[PDB]
Amino acid sequence: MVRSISSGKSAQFPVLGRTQAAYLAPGENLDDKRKDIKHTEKVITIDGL
Amino acid sequence: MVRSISSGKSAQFPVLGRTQAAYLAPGENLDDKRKDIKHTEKVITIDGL
Amino acid sequence: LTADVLIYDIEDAMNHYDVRSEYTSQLGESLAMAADGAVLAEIAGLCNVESKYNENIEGLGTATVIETTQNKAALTDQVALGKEIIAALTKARAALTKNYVPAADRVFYCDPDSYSAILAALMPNAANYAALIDPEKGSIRNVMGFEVVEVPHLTAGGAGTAREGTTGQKHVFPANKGEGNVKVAKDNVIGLFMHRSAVGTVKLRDLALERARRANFQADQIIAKYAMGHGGLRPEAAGAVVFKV
Amino acid sequence: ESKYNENIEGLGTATVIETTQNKAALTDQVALGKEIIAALTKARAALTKNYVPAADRVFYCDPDSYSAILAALMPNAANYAALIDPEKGSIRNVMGFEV
Amino acid sequence: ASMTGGQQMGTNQGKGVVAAGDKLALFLKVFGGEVLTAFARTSVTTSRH
Amino acid sequence: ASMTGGQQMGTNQGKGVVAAGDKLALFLKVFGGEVLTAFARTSVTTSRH
Repeated sequence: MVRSISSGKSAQFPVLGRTQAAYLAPGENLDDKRKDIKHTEKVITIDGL
Repeated sequence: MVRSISSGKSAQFPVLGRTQAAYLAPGENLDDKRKDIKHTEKVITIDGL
Repeated sequence: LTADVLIYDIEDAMNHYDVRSEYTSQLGESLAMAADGAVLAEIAGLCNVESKYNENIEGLGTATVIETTQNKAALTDQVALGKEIIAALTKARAALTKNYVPAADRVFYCDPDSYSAILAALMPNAANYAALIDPEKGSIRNVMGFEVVEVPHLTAGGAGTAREGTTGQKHVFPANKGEGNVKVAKDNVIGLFMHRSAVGTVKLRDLALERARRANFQADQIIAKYAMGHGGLRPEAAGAVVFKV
Repeated sequence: ESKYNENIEGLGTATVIETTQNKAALTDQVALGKEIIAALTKARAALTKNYVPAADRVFYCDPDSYSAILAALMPNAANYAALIDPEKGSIRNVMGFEV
Repeated sequence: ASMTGGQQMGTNQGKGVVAAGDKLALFLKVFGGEVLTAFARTSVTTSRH
Repeated sequence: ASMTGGQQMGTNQGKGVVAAGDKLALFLKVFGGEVLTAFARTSVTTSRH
């Protein structure tokens, strides 16, 4: 997979975590436990002539 | 395969089975022997939210 | 010969659904099935186990054939068995055609695990080039002109005396092989081959059920019944295949 | 469960054991393949003797087991080349089943 | 943590039952709308005789 | 357990049968269908040499 860009020194792309569900006790609150998808990014560096 | 229910807590199912054929030596008592094929349930509970 | 059941009106009063139909279904099933088992038991034993008495004077002998190796527990390899079943079937062709039974209309019967021994006997693995079979649904295709009808219910078929399958049923398959004398048995058996007639069934009174309301027990009862005979004829073509010892 | 095989009848819900010993001495991965094809056949028997309709079946396995069947079949072992498309990775139906 | 106000519709409660748990307790079971009949056994030897 | 009696059209009885242990039955057997011929053979040879 190849994508052409312009301008600056480098390009980056993020990724994601594809989360996992859980049960719920009756009449109780969900603010106790959750975890985000934890999206972090990675970069490439252009070289030169 | 699945199928929906509404309302109440859990789903129940009846199960019955087979038989065993017999002989009649005339004359005799037709009601003196029966195996009573019985039955049994199968219980499945919806868990929770 | 028959079976039946009875429905109490109180126990039927409080409950869900219906039944009263699939019950009748179970009746018909039990009956036809019992008939089949009785037939197979008959062609198995009666056309075989008889001592010193063979058809007419001519020497047409039934005479099922013995098997390679021994020890019905010797293998359990699921292969190296099916091959012996092939060789067996060929021997069946042999011992059958001495009695002139023609037309390649013959039919064969085998219990499920041994059917799968034939299955495992060919396979992509081991063996060689595909000839008879195909994967997915094993029908086999055919063999030498028999065909396998895959019967899970083997032995049994007595359906005599009490509802329980013991204590002096009518058409019987002997407990063990050796005894003083007998040939085909429960412990060591493989398959039962025939042509047709080769066997027979006559039937009278057909097949019917009746629903009779009962009084003192405040219940009713449904009883399906019939009567038919079972007998062997022309042992000249009949027999089985069986393990040694 | 050891007992409680529902009602008492021809339903045995059988499981199939095997040969050699476990994982340890077992896997060059092409022995397990053949052995487990045979196991599949035996399983088909143990299912059939209880009746149930023909076909209309499904077989679940792990990817390792799957690829192990794939690697058992095509070269070096089997003959006449059935049940699989060599140039793809999706096996057709084997016995009456859907893998 | 948790929420208060409770009310946990299905539950035993009442005067003296206590038992401290099993918040399912009383509810209806609506079954399946479907029965599992004995597995269909169809036999051979019908023809060929 | 049983019923002692009946019409029992079998077991012919008669004055002079002693003791004529109970058997079934008096009524007549009937021939049916068509007879069994022995299977004819084939020409085999002589159609060749």
